[PDB]
Amino acid sequence: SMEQVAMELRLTELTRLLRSVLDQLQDKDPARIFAQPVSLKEVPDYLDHIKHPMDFATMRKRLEAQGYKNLHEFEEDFDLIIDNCMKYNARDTVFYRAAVRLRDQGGVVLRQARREVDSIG
Repeated sequence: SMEQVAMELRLTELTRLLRSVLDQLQDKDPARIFAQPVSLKEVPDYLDHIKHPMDFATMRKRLEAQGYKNLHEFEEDFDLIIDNCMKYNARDTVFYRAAVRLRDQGGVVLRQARREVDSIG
């Protein structure tokens, strides 16, 4: 149907806007702390602690399969990156501190992304 095509074009355009958002958020992690999944070879107990692991590479895989239907779903995954780190790592660690700084800086990007998603529809 033409309606299905129109919906697919909206998804494609959302995916374009989320790729730009994802790039901007990942620039706020210059140490690349959140770039890849936590390795279960290197942290073998991780899944006893963290039930839903997340990282920027995993988000990018979902994104490129057009797997985020709305900004809420994308934000859920971003929040998992931050929140998982703040639980696993103590306050006095470079990891925890990196997550706080990513959260704070990312808030700005996400605030305007929300306005753009609503505005363009």
